[PDB]
Amino acid sequence: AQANEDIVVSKTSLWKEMQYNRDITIRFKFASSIVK
Amino acid sequence: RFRFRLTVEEPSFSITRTRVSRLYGLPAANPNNGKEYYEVAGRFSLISLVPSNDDYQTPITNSVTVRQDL
Amino acid sequence: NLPITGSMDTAYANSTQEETFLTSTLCLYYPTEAATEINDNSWKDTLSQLFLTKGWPTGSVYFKEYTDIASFSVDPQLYCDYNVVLMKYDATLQLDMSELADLILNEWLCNPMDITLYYYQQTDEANKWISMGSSCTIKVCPLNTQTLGIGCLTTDTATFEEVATAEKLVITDVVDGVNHKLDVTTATCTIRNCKKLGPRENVAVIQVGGSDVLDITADPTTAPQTERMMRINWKKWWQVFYTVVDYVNQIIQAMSKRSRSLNSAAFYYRI
Amino acid sequence: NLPITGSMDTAYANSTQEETFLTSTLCLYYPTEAATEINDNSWKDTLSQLFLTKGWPTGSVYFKEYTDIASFSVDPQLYCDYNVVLMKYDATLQLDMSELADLILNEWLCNPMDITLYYYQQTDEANKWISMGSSCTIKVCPLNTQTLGIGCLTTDTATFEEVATAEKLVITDVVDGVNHKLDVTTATCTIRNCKKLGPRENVAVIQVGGSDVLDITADPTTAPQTERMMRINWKKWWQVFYTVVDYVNQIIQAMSKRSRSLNSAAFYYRI
Ligand SMILES: *[C@@H]1O[C@H](CO)[C@@H](O)[C@H](O)[C@H]1NC(C)=O
Ligand SMILES: *[C@@H]1O[C@H](CO)[C@@H](O)[C@H](O)[C@H]1NC(C)=O
Ligand SMILES: [Ca+2]
Ligand SMILES: [Ca+2]
Ligand SMILES: [Ca+2]
Ligand SMILES: [Ca+2]
Ligand SMILES: [Ca+2]
Ligand SMILES: [Ca+2]
Ligand SMILES: [Ca+2]
Ligand SMILES: [Ca+2]
Repeated sequence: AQANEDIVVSKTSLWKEMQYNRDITIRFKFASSIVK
Repeated sequence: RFRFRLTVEEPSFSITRTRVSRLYGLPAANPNNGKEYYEVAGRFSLISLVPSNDDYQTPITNSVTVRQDL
Repeated sequence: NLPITGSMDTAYANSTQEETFLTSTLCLYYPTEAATEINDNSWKDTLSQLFLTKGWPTGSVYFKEYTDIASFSVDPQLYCDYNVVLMKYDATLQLDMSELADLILNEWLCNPMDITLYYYQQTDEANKWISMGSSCTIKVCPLNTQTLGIGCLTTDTATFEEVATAEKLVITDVVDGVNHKLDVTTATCTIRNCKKLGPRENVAVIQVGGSDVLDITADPTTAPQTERMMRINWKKWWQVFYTVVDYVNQIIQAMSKRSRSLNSAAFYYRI
Repeated sequence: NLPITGSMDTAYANSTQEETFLTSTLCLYYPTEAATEINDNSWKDTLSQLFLTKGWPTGSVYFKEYTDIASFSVDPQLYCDYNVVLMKYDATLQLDMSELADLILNEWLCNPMDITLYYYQQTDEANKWISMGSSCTIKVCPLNTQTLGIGCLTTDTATFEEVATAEKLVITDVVDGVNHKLDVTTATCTIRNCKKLGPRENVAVIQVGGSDVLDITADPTTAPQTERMMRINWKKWWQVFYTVVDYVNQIIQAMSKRSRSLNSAAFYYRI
């Protein structure tokens, strides 16, 4: 297994099911609205 | 979309030189506290129904002209 | 390897003890406190001469010193054709000494474990994770089919399950067939995925004092004491070395040549 | 050593080169200037990877560095199963090159000499006096049948005849059957009475640049130039090492296992 695998759980001619497992670094921020 | 519940910590927001203090929560005045970002480590596992060929592309960019009345 | 057919009527050959003593080397590993208590700069030469009285050629017996069990356990390098480790007993280190024995009384086929990129599992009972270094703090987080964690969060190392802290050597055994996220101090520790192939015949461990506490098998139902695990009560280190010298033939009889074809990089002291 | 009877129709076995590389090891000896010119902190690693492409498993090839021929000549220890010594050619050090090649390309049986107490003589052509150390200065006073010096005075060491001065290694060959009084700087160099048993088939010497000047036999009438004494032209050391790696098959082909049993326990690498 891996921290960033790309597994296949089903596949057809035009479509497939991809199981993505990934580690992420979510960097978010706040926005303040000021009305005076 | 990651959803977060909230638990107020020891620091208390208050307006100095004003009659408001000892109030718990997080105001909208300066939530970032001068930080360029808040960083949280996550991991996600999901199963997505995707076209078999890894060459298709859903549109990503946009040209937005909404709220013309506004 | 080929079949070997032998007749039960074949005559015994003469004693080969003298020939093997003449054509082999002996390595003795002792703690530094032994040298401290002995307090003599020529004791190596004296023991060499006594071994010569026993039969070993001058210079075939090599004396190696280690600070303690914990320090010795960091990638021990056994050189001679026959290795004897005088291991001091401590009631607080019963596991550690056992671990050391489990590392030097058995052959191990090891490969690297780059845990930052892969999640690892133990396929069978022979598979273990041997971690060695100055400080080995190993935390484990068993994962599920979606690789997320059971009773643990892959991201938060705090919630991980603690299996080792501040260790020079640790043998980790987790439940087989389950993928685990591993958090180890890679700066001061190297962890290897290892399979035990079998006993290592050229290494004997003499426990100086204490009782029988060694358990070189992770299985709780077995605590087998092989002939290579000796135990002697002691009060002076000179007596310990004298009994090692006098019964050297008995000690070597309990040992055999390594017989394994290796692929690793370790020096040896051979004649 | 029993007679071996063989039939001239026995089928050839397959190539043992692959298994030999998997079960043997190669020590490559180079001068300091080689690493100085290469100017890389991982040239050993890339050379090992290239050797692996050539067949040798990782950790099998060892790289040993020596300051120069003179320094390397002081008791050289050869560890690996196969040894290749890259010896740079200096037109002013032909005899030193020959002495080093004689020492490491041949097998010697040596015993200590007490030049202070007893006189010494060389029994036959295979008998020499090899003196090595930080600085070897050897003077010789041949004696007559009445143990009186010839052209020299036993009491006065100034009248002695100088055969070595400040050498780090020198092979002294005096007239056989004559007893000599030896004046040697025993405080800085040791002289040993040695006999040449035969060739060391696991040591090849590659002479980098120059001409064929090596002479590993004291006989004036022979300059063998055996198959284990190669010579190459060079301008850059990287090309030299690439040539060594690419043709390691031929180099090992020119060498055979040592095959000599040693009564001395020394440090070696053996996989
Ligand atoms: C074995 O021991 C016997 C009894 O001392 C002796 O006669 C014989 O020569 C020895 N060697 C062999 C090879 O049998
Ligand atoms: C030897 O080489 C032959 C021909 O290349 C091959 O068929 C055979 O398997 C090899 N090994 C043995 C043990 O014959
Ligand atoms: Ca431990
Ligand atoms: Ca937990
Ligand atoms: Ca297990
Ligand atoms: Ca057990
Ligand atoms: Ca010289
Ligand atoms: Ca003279
Ligand atoms: Ca001579
Ligand atoms: Ca010659």
